[PDB]
Amino acid sequence: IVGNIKVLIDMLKMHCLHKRPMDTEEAEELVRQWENVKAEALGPTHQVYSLSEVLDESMLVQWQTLAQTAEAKSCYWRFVLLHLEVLQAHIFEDGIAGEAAEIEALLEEAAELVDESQPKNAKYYSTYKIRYILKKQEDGLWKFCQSDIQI
Amino acid sequence: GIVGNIKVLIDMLKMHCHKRPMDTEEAEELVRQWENVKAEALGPTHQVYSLSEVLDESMLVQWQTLAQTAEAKSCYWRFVLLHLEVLQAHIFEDGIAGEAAEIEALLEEAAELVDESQPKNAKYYSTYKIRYILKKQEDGLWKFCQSDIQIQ
Ligand SMILES: [Mg+2]
Ligand SMILES: [Mg+2]
Repeated sequence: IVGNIKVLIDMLKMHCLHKRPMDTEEAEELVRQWENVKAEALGPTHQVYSLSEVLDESMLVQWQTLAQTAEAKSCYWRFVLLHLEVLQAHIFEDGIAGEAAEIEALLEEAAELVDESQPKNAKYYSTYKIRYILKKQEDGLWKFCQSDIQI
Repeated sequence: GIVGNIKVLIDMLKMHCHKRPMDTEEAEELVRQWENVKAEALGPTHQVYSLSEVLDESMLVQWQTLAQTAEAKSCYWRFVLLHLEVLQAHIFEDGIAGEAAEIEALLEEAAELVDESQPKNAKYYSTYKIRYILKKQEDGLWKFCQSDIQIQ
């Protein structure tokens, strides 16, 4: 149900109310960090633990599952982030207590699914607009908890 | 002098860290195998020895050197091969005893140089026509020896 992960599961099957603006540079650093963690969790060293550094809630559970099954089937992706543009970022307090944030980003990425039985790799490419929900943790760090693809 | 794409990879590493036709599908397999070994030798697992399995002569020496350098700097690349077309391939006799082949291919790839130090990764994207010269070894299979990027 989180954004984009259905495409990668399919690929794995057929192959192998106070609003405040958020700093655009910071919002971009969070996404970039996430993208690079996704690449490594899904990559040949299968760094699954790192997912829990940048993710929480449904994001974590779902991306953790797909990473583990891939490590189980001895497949991995090579991921390249072609383009990243942060469209909007806003912090807010829902029911006060802890803060939440939202980030709309424009992403362009490519990937190869590598299965050793098969010398021809499956290929993935996409450009998309995505909306992220984040929650500031007790440590004061942001983690992505939900994601939604847009039109 | 330099083989294939080597120069560009070194710079982004520096800044941001008589004659018979060959069956085209044989040629397609051989380029895909090499492009796979390159991504694994230059990737996070740093499989340098594996270069010796598909490469020889100047290819092997130059690509091995690049892969050992990236590892020495604790940087790695993620490569994605986006499009591959063999335009032409053929075998020819080389020397008193030896066999060689030429493969001409259109390639499109993308790559990301990963450095733990900075959040942004340098991003490489290219489309090119390349020419490979391979040499059949004492065993059965071919190995890439030289490669020239002719267009873009
Ligand atoms: Mg995502
Ligand atoms: Mg090449």
